[PDB]
Amino acid sequence: TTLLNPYFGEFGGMYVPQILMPALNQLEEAFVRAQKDPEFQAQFADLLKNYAGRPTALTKCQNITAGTRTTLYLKREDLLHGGAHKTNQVLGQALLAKRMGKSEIIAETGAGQHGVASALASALLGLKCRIYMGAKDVERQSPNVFRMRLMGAEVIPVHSGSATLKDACNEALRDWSGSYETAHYMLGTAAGPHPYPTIVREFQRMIGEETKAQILDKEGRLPDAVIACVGGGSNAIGMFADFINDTSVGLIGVEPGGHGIETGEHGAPLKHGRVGIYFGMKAPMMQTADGQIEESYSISAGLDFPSVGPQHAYLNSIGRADYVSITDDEALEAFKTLCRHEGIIPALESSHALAHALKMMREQPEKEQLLVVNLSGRGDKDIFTVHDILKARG
Amino acid sequence: TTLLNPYFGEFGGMYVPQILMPALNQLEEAFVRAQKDPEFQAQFADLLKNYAGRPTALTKCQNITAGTRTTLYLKREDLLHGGAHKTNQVLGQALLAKRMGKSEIIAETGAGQHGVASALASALLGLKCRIYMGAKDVERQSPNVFRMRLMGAEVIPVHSGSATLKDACNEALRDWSGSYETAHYMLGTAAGPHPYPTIVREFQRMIGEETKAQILDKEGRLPDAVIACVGGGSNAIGMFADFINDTSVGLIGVEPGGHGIETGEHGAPLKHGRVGIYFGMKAPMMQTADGQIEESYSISAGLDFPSVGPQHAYLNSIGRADYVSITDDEALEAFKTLCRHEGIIPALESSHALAHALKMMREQPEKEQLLVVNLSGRGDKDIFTVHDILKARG
Amino acid sequence: MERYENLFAQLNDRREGAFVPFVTLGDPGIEQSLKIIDTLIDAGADALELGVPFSDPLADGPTIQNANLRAFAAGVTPAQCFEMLALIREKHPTIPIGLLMYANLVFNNGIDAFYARCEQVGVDSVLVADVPVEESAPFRQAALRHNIAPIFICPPNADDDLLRQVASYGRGYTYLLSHHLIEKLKEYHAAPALQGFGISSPEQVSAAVRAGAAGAISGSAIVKIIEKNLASPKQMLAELRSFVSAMKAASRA
Amino acid sequence: MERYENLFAQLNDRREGAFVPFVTLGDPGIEQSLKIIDTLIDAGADALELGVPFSDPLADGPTIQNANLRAFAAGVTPAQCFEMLALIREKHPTIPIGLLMYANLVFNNGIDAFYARCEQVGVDSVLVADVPVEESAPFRQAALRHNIAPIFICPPNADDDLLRQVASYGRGYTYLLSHHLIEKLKEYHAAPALQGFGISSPEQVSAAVRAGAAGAISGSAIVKIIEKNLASPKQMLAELRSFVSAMKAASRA
Ligand SMILES: O=C(NCCOP(=O)(O)O)c1ccc(OC(F)(F)F)cc1
Ligand SMILES: O=C(NCCOP(=O)(O)O)c1ccc(OC(F)(F)F)cc1
Ligand SMILES: O=C(NCCOP(=O)(O)O)c1ccc(OC(F)(F)F)cc1
Ligand SMILES: O=C(NCCOP(=O)(O)O)c1ccc(OC(F)(F)F)cc1
Ligand SMILES: *Cc1c(COP(=O)(O)O)cnc(C)c1O
Ligand SMILES: *Cc1c(COP(=O)(O)O)cnc(C)c1O
Ligand code: NA
Ligand code: NA
Repeated sequence: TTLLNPYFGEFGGMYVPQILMPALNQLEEAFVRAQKDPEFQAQFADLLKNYAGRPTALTKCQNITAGTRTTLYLKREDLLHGGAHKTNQVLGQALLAKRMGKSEIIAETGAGQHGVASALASALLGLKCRIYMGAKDVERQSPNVFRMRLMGAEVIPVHSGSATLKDACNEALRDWSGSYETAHYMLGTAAGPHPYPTIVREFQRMIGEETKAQILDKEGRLPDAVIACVGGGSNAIGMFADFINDTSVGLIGVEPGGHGIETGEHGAPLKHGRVGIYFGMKAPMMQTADGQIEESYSISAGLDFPSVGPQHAYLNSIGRADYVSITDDEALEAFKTLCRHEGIIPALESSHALAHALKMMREQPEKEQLLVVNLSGRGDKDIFTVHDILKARG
Repeated sequence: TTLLNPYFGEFGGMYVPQILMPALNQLEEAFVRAQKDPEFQAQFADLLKNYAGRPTALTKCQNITAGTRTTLYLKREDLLHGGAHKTNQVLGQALLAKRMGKSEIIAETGAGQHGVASALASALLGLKCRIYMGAKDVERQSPNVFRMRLMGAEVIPVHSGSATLKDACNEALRDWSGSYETAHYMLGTAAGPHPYPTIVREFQRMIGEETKAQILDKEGRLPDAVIACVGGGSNAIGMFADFINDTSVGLIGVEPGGHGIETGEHGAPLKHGRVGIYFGMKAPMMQTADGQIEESYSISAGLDFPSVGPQHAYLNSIGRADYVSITDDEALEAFKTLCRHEGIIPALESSHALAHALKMMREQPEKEQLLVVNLSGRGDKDIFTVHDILKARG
Repeated sequence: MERYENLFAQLNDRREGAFVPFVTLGDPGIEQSLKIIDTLIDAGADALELGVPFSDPLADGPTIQNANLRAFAAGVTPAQCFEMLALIREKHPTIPIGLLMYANLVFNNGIDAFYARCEQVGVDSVLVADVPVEESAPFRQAALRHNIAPIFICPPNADDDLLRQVASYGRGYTYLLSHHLIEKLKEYHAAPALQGFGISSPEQVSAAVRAGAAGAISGSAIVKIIEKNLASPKQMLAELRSFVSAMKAASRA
Repeated sequence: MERYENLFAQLNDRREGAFVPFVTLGDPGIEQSLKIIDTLIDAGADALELGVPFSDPLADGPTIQNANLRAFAAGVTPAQCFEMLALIREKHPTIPIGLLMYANLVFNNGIDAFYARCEQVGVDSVLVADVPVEESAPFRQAALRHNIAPIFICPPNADDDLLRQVASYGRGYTYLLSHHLIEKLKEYHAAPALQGFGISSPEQVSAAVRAGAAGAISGSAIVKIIEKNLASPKQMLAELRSFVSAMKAASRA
């Protein structure tokens, strides 16, 4: 039994080996206790404000919407310490780990961003952090690996399987099953077994809460729609959460279309995958007709999660949220457009969300609409990727 | 004649060719007018808040001071849009340019940070930006050059002279002398001819103003000392300004010591240079016994200005502010220490300020002192530099 | 299910424990795997636990991880695994055959359809590694509907509620991960317990039986013999036969 | 100072303008520079404007920028420049010699000491490029104390206040950057005006004199001849002689 519902409709659950259930149950109870503890909330708020830099700005982009009836605001998570929204929830999970009396952190990472976030939170809060990363990703993300080590984290390369994220995830769990008494597994997105989808959403919901307060202050009304990219689903659910009961506000999640849905080389399991059971949850995923898990492709490494958070699959099923996809080229165009017109370099992940907002504006330029795009992170890290591509095309 | 005093004691002035005086006089008048214009102040405040992300946090660093009686706070300019304090003043200067009816911006840059800042401000405010950069720096700062171009700025390599910063400065001025009617020269530090030292200080003083309000709120008293690195002098004077009349607050500026003052390979003209006239001002500078201008060396490219702002030279002369130096190795140690103990990667420039605070703490661990270090920028940009050095030493 | 009941009844009459080896189907190839399995049986295996290659075996250590990789290098698919199972059953009518599965391979084409296929080829039990008792309802229901025993893991620290659940929901045998637990399981009338995890020597088999367990399961130790003799198929079988006969001997009275 | 007064009085009696070439001292080398200067004088130069190599000539275009670089490649220093000046004066007693300086080289070892050195070697005027009239006090005072004429630039858009200042503070000649200005300068009794910047053809020299100016200054045009004939020292002098004689001819009545 559990204190909270592990499911969002048919999606979610706790599909892990029996040996890990005590760890999940312990975590759920600690979370429930922490959420009703004023002291925990005060400490979390203090770190978010004085260390991470919250609240983040809500920037109106007047140049990019010129000539149309679209008003666009960007929620600036790119201004958060670390350069991405990931920082919010790792701070919350780090505090939960300490609440449970743990002094060690286990984390998995693909593009290396969650690894860096986990490392910085652990350094700040005095936790011993060990990070599992696929050997392939370790070689492709030399910068992030060095950042993790600079912050005192132990980085462990994973060669098993395709030597990527999913393989790093499996290795992190194996470790945790035998060390959960003293170590907490800091999952990096709103997915995986309950209670993670719920915990990550709650530790990211300040994104939407601040956005609501800021948009009401600046426009005197709610957005017609809030748009966010969806890799695993944390920044999107963080933005969506506080607006779920505001039925007039559209919730639009953007999955990576890669080279195009029809090419099969994409990362859009929610709308183009098939429900399966993996990563400890029942959710849409990239898989063969046989049931073997595949990989998600995207120009943006941060959106390469072959599945998606269960709450997103649920919100989609009941029609509360709509999900679309944006290709590598559309994301690249949005990236270049924001740089040139607003002086902000967006993460390629976030560029997918912006690209869809630009499409909403351009396709119907006379449609009056107030949109908010969650700028999940900054794109200084993507400069080389964009440069090589542009050059490769002359 | 001028509206404001061009001198700080014997330092400062307007040592430029007669042809450029009208441009300086125009700028001074526009600035004076803008400072008493509530609308200009409101627009500047709006950009700082909703675009740049002000106010920035004041972070207490408890881990790093453990075992001592030092309490250390870091003013988080690293959280400012762009990753450095430079953003504050480029936004102000961009608004001044528009106030004067100009649609073009001319900027000089060495490490490329000011170039990036000028480019982002110009992109946001619809200004045509052209940046002069020494060919040597262009080749060494490929990332920043690409960022500038991504934001629509025209980057012009300068081969004349030592093909570095000082040479880029000269070329920017030549252009301006014949285009000031439609173009504004966005100088990047609190130096150069009047009114720049004054304008840059005023457009950076929110650093100190916020710090004062934040420290009073958190500690109920003023700092025993505020510490900042000094390349040209903008982030330091920005922090110092609001505390100048608070005589109990020490003002400590940190110049780069490079390989060591005794080696001659450093960038500490204020305390180890000789007064001269160059860059349009009378101030301490790196020069031969003959009067030829030399270059400042530092592991941190951002602190390679061979001179220093005139107000700093003045504050030093009357004993209001004290200036010291920190070597490459001391700065590197501070960089590694902040990463590991606070989960913050500081710019190598800022690491010089932190290194001195660490020295104040370590040399007299039982001395009760409340210190604030201006964390002028983030250090993600220095990862490669630090990595290569560490590796080179095994 | 019935095959397990018959096996344990017979073993009890002989006062001996069961020795159950585990191997990945298709490792290192379909043909060699079939030979490996026949050798295990001829050497003394009382029952078999067989794994179907899965892309992400997050419940397996390095040895088994590599077994799956070798199987995949051989192009082994679940469909081919079921063909192998059908043949194994056709060759050996009474030996209990249990599968070690990962949830997605069971859920993929429908849970009911998976267990129906198991019944069709002659499988006796299925242990789904990543399905805790808390999520087992649809799996154990489909298993029972097709006369397949749903196997559950009993952790060494399992509380009383879990012991009662495992005792009530499981059939065939209770998978006990490596005295009190064994006695409690018998008190709640749980399926006979087989100790698994880290069993690699004869003394461990005798110890398990002495502790009250009905037998022991050994996998990594078996698979290690396979991977260390990849270049020598004949020597591989010879060493497998020697290891299994030694392990089975340790279970006899 | 006095040399300029004598020159202009003599030129006025002959109803002609002055042609004043500019070159960087030591470009491309001490010896060749001394020869270049003697050629300029023998060819018809009425006065000379000489630059002392500086590390950052932010008031000079590419041509002069490279002249300084060449001088530095030759190891030319301000001290060597003053030695050259002493010799030039020893060879030519009446030709006015003006220096084009950057403030730091004047301020370096003391402003007063610099002008004293100028007087000692026989220099007649000094134009400090980066010192506007607003900052000129200490410079023009030291200049006058040592009988050196302080030269000031008069921009083509200079307002009335600036014209009055330049007229009052300057001596020797007023440097007019390229009709109304010239008349205003004479009205305020300013030093005779010499037009400079972009003067590269005989017609420009005659035009300047026709506009009321006392003469014209040409630098880049002269220096260009130097850099294009670096590999041919002899041809360099020949072409310099031809250019200067043509330019000087254009100033005669
Ligand atoms: O949380 C995610 N994986 C969960 C795997 O699920 P499970 O191991 O089943 O809980 C996940 C995937 C990538 C990530 O960050 C980054 F891209 F930066 F590497 C963070 C988290
Ligand atoms: O302002 C400074 N130079 C002034 C030169 O003075 P002047 O040209 O005489 O006004 C100056 C130097 C470097 C800079 O930024 C960066 F390091 F990033 F490149 C910004 C400004
Ligand atoms: O049967 C298998 N192991 C056999 C022997 O273990 P070993 O001898 O150590 O390889 C085996 C059975 C269940 C399993 O999933 C979970 F861990 F969740 F229970 C993993 C491996
Ligand atoms: O005398 C020099 N130029 C000579 C001829 O100019 P050109 O013929 O075009 O090289 C000359 C004189 C003053 C000067 O400084 C400042 F610009 F501030 F006035 C720069 C160059
Ligand atoms: C990690 C990352 C994402 C993808 O993860 P979600 O969990 O889907 O938010 C998106 N944007 C940025 C900048 C990221 O670093
Ligand atoms: C530009 C820079 C500096 C040096 O300039 P000042 O004008 O002396 O502040 C210091 N820190 C950072 C992060 C910078 O980018
Ligand atoms: Na995904
Ligand atoms: Na300096």
